[PDB]
Amino acid sequence: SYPIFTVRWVAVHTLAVPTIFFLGAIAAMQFIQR
Amino acid sequence: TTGERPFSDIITSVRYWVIHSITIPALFIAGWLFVSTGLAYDVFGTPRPDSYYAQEQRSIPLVTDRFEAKQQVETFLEQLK
Amino acid sequence: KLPEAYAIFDPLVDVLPVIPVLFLALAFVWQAAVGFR
Amino acid sequence: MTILFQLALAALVILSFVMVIGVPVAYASPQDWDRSKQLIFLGSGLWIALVLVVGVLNFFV
Amino acid sequence: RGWFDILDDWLKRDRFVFVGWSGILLFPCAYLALGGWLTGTTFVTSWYTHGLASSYLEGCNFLTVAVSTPANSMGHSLLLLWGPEAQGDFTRWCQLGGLWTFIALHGAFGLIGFMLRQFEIARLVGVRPYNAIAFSAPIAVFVSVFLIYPLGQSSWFFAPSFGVAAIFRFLLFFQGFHNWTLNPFHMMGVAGVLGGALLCAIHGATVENTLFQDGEGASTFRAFNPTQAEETYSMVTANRFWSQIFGIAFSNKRWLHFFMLFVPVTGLWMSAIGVVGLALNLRSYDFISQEIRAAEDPEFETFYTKNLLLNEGIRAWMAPQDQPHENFVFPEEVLPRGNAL
Amino acid sequence: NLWERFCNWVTSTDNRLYVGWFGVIMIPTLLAATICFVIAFIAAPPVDIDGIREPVSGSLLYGNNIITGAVVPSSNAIGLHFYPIWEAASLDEWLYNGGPYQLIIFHFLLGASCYMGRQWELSYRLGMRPWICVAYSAPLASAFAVFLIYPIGQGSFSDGMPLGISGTFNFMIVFQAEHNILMHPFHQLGVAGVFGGALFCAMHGSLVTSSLIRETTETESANYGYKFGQEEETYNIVAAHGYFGRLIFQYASFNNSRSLHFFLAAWPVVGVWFTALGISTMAFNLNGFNFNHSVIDAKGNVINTWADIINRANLGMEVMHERNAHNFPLDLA
Amino acid sequence: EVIAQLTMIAMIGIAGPMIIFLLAVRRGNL
Amino acid sequence: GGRIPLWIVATVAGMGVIVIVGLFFYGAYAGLGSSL
Amino acid sequence: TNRDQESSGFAWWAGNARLINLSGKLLGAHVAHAGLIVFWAGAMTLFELAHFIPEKPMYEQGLILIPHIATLGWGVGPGGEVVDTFPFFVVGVVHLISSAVLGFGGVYHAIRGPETLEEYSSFFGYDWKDKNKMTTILGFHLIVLGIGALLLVAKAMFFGGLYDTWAPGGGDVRVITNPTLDPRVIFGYLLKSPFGGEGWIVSVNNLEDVVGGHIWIGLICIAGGIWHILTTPFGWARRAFIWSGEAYLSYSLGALSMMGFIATCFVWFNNTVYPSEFYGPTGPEASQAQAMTFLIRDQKLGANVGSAQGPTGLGKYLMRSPTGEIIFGGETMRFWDFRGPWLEPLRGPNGLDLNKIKNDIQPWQERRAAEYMTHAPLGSLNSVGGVATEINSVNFVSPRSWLATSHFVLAFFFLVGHLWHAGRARAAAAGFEKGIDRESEPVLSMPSLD
Ligand code: CLA
Ligand code: CLA
Ligand code: CLA
Ligand code: CLA
Ligand code: CLA
Ligand SMILES: CC1=C(/C=C/C(C)=C/C=C/C(C)=C/C=C/C=C(C)/C=C/C=C(C)/C=C/C2=C(C)CCCC2(C)C)C(C)(C)CCC1
Ligand SMILES: CC1=C(/C=C/C(C)=C/C=C/C(C)=C/C=C/C=C(C)/C=C/C=C(C)/C=C/C2=C(C)CCCC2(C)C)C(C)(C)CCC1
Ligand SMILES: CC1=C(/C=C/C(C)=C/C=C/C(C)=C/C=C/C=C(C)/C=C/C=C(C)/C=C/C2=C(C)CCCC2(C)C)C(C)(C)CCC1
Ligand SMILES: CC1=C(/C=C/C(C)=C/C=C/C(C)=C/C=C/C=C(C)/C=C/C=C(C)/C=C/C2=C(C)CCCC2(C)C)C(C)(C)CCC1
Ligand code: OEX
Ligand SMILES: [Cl-]
Ligand SMILES: [Cl-]
Ligand SMILES: [Fe+2]
Repeated sequence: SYPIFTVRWVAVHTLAVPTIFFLGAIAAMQFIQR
Repeated sequence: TTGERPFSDIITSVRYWVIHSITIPALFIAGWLFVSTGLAYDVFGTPRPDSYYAQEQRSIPLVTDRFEAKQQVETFLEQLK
Repeated sequence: KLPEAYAIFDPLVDVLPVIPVLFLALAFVWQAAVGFR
Repeated sequence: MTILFQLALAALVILSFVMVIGVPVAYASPQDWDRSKQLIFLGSGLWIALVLVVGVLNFFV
Repeated sequence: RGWFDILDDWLKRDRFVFVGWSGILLFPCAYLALGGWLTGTTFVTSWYTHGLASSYLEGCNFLTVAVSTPANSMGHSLLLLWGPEAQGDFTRWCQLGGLWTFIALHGAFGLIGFMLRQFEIARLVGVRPYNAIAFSAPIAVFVSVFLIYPLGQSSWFFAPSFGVAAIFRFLLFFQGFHNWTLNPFHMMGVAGVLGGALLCAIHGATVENTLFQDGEGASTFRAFNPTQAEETYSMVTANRFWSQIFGIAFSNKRWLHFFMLFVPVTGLWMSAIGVVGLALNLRSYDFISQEIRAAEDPEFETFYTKNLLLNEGIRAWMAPQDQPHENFVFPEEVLPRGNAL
Repeated sequence: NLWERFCNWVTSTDNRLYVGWFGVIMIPTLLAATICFVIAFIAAPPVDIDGIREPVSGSLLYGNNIITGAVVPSSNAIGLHFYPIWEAASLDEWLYNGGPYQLIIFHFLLGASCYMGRQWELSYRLGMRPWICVAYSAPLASAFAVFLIYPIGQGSFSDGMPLGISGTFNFMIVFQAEHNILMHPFHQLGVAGVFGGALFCAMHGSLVTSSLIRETTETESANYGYKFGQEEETYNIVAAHGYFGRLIFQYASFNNSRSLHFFLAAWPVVGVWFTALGISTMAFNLNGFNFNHSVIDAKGNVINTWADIINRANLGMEVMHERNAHNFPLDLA
Repeated sequence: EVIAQLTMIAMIGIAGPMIIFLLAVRRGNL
Repeated sequence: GGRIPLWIVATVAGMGVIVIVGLFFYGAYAGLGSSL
Repeated sequence: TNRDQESSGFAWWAGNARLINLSGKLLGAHVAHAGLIVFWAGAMTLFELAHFIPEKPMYEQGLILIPHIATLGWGVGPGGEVVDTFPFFVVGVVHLISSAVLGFGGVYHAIRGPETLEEYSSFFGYDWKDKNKMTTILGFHLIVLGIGALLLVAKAMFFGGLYDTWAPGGGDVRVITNPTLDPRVIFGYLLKSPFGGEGWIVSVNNLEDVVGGHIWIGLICIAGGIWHILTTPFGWARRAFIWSGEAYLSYSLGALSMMGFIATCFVWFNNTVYPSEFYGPTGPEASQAQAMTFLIRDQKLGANVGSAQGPTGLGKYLMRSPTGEIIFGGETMRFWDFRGPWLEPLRGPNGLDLNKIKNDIQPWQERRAAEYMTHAPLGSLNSVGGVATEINSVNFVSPRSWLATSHFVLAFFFLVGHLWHAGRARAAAAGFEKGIDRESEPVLSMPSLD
């Protein structure tokens, strides 16, 4: 019925995949001690 | 109304969460390990908390030449700061 | 500090004041369950 | 009676959690309401008693 | 049909996200500028360009992170990754402020792509292109502030760094060194921005408080239908209300909405002109007559002279650390300060 | 009945400017404040604002221009004391100590509150919905914050905003020095409110102008395609919604005009509400975020941030502001 | 430690939506 | 299609956002950038 | 049910407006909300006690509820020193249990009890437009508030007293035996100017006046409650007000906004019912303390503080107020109306006495001045003590700052809510709250203004 991989899929994932990666990175940064 | 499955229909499907309960934690863990292993410091050249200064130095490693700026940064890094 | 016989309930007390805010949030959750009718 | 006082206060906390979950569920579900009515009464009485017990056991602890 | 026509047909298909011909310029450049800012504020330091920590990795928060400008010794270098300064070293490129020029150039071409997108969609749906004309004002602001202003100055260093506290530094720098509040072009910009906010609030409230009763629900949002032919609110009642409250009122809806276009766009354009003047240090810093009088008479005081003393304080106290390339060593006894404190 | 006739005249909707009872208070106070402001802005003698016998010249006749002129706030020796004309021994003493500022600001605040009430009153008389006054409450709260609430918190009407352009700039700079208003989230919400208000004003104007229905020629102005009181819509909201929904994406675009205009009302009003509350809460010295020396390396050396550069600028303003008025190390108010 | 406070706040913040979920599951007056 | 209710999805996503931003404020008080 | 927009006319974001003509559910909403208030009181008290360090001053520990209990004379001794933390615990615990009871009642009336109370009872069922019933309920609540004021009086007079920061020898818990029942003194506070040096009811500076005013307030509230139970609104009252639920809400919102502004000014300026031992110094108190501190320091170094001339020509330490009183110099000349127990022993008939300043400054006054100078109510949003330019070392924001800022925000928003509901009640009573009728637009029936 509905196609799976579209332009909208590409835009959504190009925004969302680095967002989750960066969120994990900053969450790890919260436990860094000097 | 443009030819795609509505976002509400997608994110309420079981198959979406079957995929994404794997993919989303994998990306989160990948970012966490990118920071915690110290790969971010090496990739982006960000000083570690023990790496802003040399032990007795209080001067700031500021680049002063345009075409030797890379060499100046490498000299500053080689100064054990 | 609290009286010592209540000492083991110290963490629970530490999360007690934020309970009213959750109530506000709970309203929206309820309104999400009925579809904001 | 410090272990007794801690046990009574823990029972009060657990029963408060149970009633906080269950009283709105019992009130908003009519289908079994008669049965839940008795439990609510019992819970309320027990909760009141536990409060009184803890208060008295506050001064001997 | 030819390959150009087939590609055009694919590019102009109705999607969730319209692409268009302008998309080829817009989406890469805009995505790269946003990703560069997030990457810089998350990972990249300013230690070698400014002597500042400016990333989450260094412990800064959202207000204090920034992608800082390159060092002053870099001049107005484009600072390409393959350029003679970085020489293809991505790490050194990040350390030398190449991410700033990356973000600035990709943001400029993304803004160009967005105005081209406005033009293309306006042509496609058959509407007049006044949204692109209105968007010319933020483009003028970006070009004047982030491109024209550092080009007038010594280097990219004195451009705004892409960050919250860095932009606050930019504001305070312009106060201390340029007296930017005293500039009449900035005054016209402030007038345009605050008048646009006033017009937005007052027009929204006026429409919402002169609505026709087109339903029996207390919440009046339901009563509007998108394809109806009638006005949803009373222009006559609104006109009489503002005529009796304020003295004057709009009586032409088209003129009202053009005015709503006109005020903030004109304000932003005037402020961009003033920023070009400051790019050449052509400031509205002083009034010569009051300067001469205050010099020849130590009892003449205005708020303008007090502001000049404040600017002297800003310059002297922020110059050694805001401009580390000058190697300013100001001893304690040369610092201007009032009594006590 | 004479009183009934006076009540009919006051509440009449046929007056060219509506009076109302809020108007019977509003008109004398605003006239007094306006007349006193014009007279003081042109011809007032210098005013000892700091209370340190160093008078500040603010009027045009004493060497100012339009930009530098101001009605200078009352003396710091007065503080929060009520200083009408009859409390002064003479008009020369009243003018020396900054009495016109108190007269103008008190009359203006009373008149502007009654302006809000008058907006409600006319909306009620015309059968309108009543919340235009709620929208006007945001600039009114801002005026109350800078003219009354900040003097109350700081303890002197000398710390209120001067009635002039350069005096306003002085107020801004000293406020940043003492409170770090830029780092305060309420002021950031206010900047979001005014920037968004200008943005959405230009956006709504450009979208409505873009979708104007052709009723003229290229010879005549497009504004003549609209007639005052016409029932038909002068622009096609469907076309504008299609354009804006293709510009960003469809569900980011308002198709309800009432929802759109409520958003236009709500965004800058809430933002300005928050920035007025910011000025009041900094009047009670709850200042902006302090991140000075927050970033510390392994040894303990301070690693400066942009907040520290802001702190250097704030230190410059702090040490230079009111350069003769301080005798003690801490500027406690 | 901190884990005790986190456990308590997790239990309370699930106790709310647990009430909502239980009412939706048994078709309550919700 | 609609097997998992959308209100559960919204509640869980919002709670995750709340947890993440609370972690960010805790890290504002601990470790790097805490002034200690 | 009226639990949707189609049946009620209100969307979900105005869903509580669906409770207007539903007395039982509205009662449930009110009782559950009262449970929320009591819950915050108890839980916040227990939270503050759990982190309370009794050897540190209360104003350094971010406490706003423990100072309220301490002001009532519970748990404190001379000088504000905590002698027993058990009363704070009792207040918190009893509030938490009572909040559980009130939450039970609110939930019951909100989701289980009858939706309208009119069928079940004529005493509890009400119509908003029944003026007599509304005045009856108002009278009941006035009697309750009067009993609360007399409860404060009873605590002050018969149950241990109140903390008196003005007590001889130092602040201590004192029983008020002679309250000021003179209506000239009591109602002279209401006629006082709100401006500098007068300060209206915020300027009450002794507990005798506080207890006498509360005796008057309790008696007046009880009398007015009986008056409203026994009477009906008069014709001028019936013609002057809108009689509907939203109208009564708007009246209460205006009253609460006014009370919020009054409480803001009260916590910022008054140091009698908000003692500086518990809440920290006021801004005027801290500025006067700084001037006093450096006066002491330079006088110990040998300076003649009466003759020392500042940079502007005014007295560096001592100057004259606009009415001639000898006051502290510098910027703190704005705060010369400040009165505090640590400063009053040096004040003579003409202001600060030079001879007492030279000879009578005791070490406890110096300690108080230094402490109040270094704990000025100045701080950042992320609780950094000092001016905006200070560095991150001191974790301190005064409770006076927190209370004043929060209640100014709340008072302003409640003024906004009063405006909203007053306009809406007027429009709904007049019948155009949903918009202009197209067929009967009033402006179209009006002559032009040209
Ligand atoms: C279409 C979108 C677009 C646009 C307009 C730009 C534009 C720009 N990028 Mg960019 N970029 C893009 C997409 C885009 N980028 C993408 C998708 C990526 C990810 C891979 C990057 C990654 C990237 C990096 C990493 C950098 C840039 C940089 C730049 C800037 C300088 C580039 C330059 O001088 O090369 C100019 C090159 C051309 C104009 C191409 C010429 C094409 C014509 C037809 C000639 C071709 C001749 C012939 C066919 C081949 C010659 C071969 C031989 C003779 C040598 C410029 C503003 C630099 C920068 O920001 O500096 C601070 C930089 O370092 N970009
Ligand atoms: C102080 C906050 C507060 C309070 C007391 C209420 C109270 C009420 N609202 Mg309401 N509301 C609020 C905030 C609040 N609201 C907010 C913030 C919004 C915006 C999202 C709304 C939106 C809203 C709408 C749209 C509607 C209401 C309605 C109602 C009434 C009926 C509730 C019902 O049938 O739900 C049934 C729901 C449930 C049974 C789910 C469980 C809820 C229970 C009560 C949770 C209890 C939790 C607690 C821990 C239990 C402790 C027990 C322990 C003490 C023993 C009720 C009196 C309705 C109304 O007007 O009725 C005509 C209605 O249609 N509200
Ligand atoms: C005791 C005070 C009181 C009472 C009983 C009411 C009662 C009512 N108001 Mg009202 N109001 C009040 C104060 C009050 N108001 C104040 C102070 C304001 C000014 C801000 C308003 C502004 C206002 C408006 C603009 C409207 C109402 C409306 C209504 C009606 C429906 C409300 C509803 O369902 O809310 C549902 C509740 C919500 C949607 C939740 C709102 C969430 C708030 C805004 C954010 C709170 C932030 C929190 C404090 C801190 C952050 C928390 C964190 C989780 C982020 C109801 C009769 C509506 C009406 O006219 O109906 C006839 C309406 O349109 N009120
Ligand atoms: C403002 C609060 C308030 C109000 C107006 C009502 C009103 C009502 N309740 Mg209700 N209730 C409340 C709070 C309230 N309740 C609380 C807190 C609870 C939890 C325990 C309940 C639990 C409850 C139940 C379980 C039932 C009612 C019922 C009723 C109805 C008849 C009650 C009757 O005849 O009483 C007659 C009078 C008395 C029994 C005397 C009570 C004396 C009290 C204890 C004196 C307390 C002292 C002081 C006044 C209170 C101060 C408290 C303050 C400090 C917080 C009536 C509409 C009944 C109903 O609706 O049936 C259909 C019903 O079954 N209520
Ligand atoms: C919560 C408290 C409360 C509330 C809501 C009411 C409500 C009401 N009372 Mg009332 N009353 C109360 C307590 C209360 N009473 C108490 C405690 C007493 C005993 C002293 C009385 C004695 C009383 C009498 C004797 C009468 C009322 C009347 C009324 C009705 C008309 C109100 C009116 O027009 O006044 C609005 C106020 C005015 C019209 C006065 C003029 C307004 C001036 C200009 C305002 C000046 C104050 C200003 C804001 C400055 C503030 C500071 C200043 C005090 C120094 C109304 C139902 C009347 C009625 O109908 O009786 C059944 C009536 O004749 N009351
Ligand atoms: C005292 C005590 C207690 C009590 C408690 C309580 C009382 C509780 C309650 C609680 C509650 C009451 C809770 C709640 C919670 C909630 C939550 C957690 C929610 C959240 C939310 C969110 C997240 C949202 C989301 C959304 C939606 C849904 C829609 C729209 C969008 C959004 C996203 C916004 C107990 C018993 C323990 C015991 C001991 C002590
Ligand atoms: C530079 C560079 C590059 C690029 C890259 C990219 C493109 C990236 C991306 C990146 C990204 C794309 C990232 C993302 C991120 C994100 C984040 C990190 C987020 C966060 C968030 C949060 C935290 C949230 C918040 C919020 C808000 C905003 C409001 C509301 C509330 C809240 C809180 C929710 C390339 C390779 C090309 C080349 C070389 C160079
Ligand atoms: C209607 C409604 C609503 C509301 C509700 C409410 C508002 C309720 C309330 C509720 C409440 C208001 C509750 C309360 C509860 C409480 C409790 C349940 C408590 C308990 C307690 C305890 C258990 C104690 C304990 C202890 C002690 C003894 C001491 C030591 C410490 C401790 C804590 C351990 C909403 C919004 C959702 C929406 C829908 C509907
Ligand atoms: C000394 C003392 C005291 C006491 C106090 C008192 C005794 C008080 C009372 C007070 C009072 C006794 C108050 C009253 C007030 C009033 C008011 C606030 C009013 C209002 C009004 C109104 C609102 C009206 C309006 C109107 C108009 C204007 C016109 C026509 C229409 C109407 C009706 C709307 C105390 C406790 C603090 C303690 C300390 C000391
Ligand atoms: O007067 Mn106008 O500004 Ca408020 O801080 Mn203190 O006082 Mn004076 O110095 Mn900074
Ligand atoms: Cl100044
Ligand atoms: Cl001073
Ligand atoms: Fe419009």
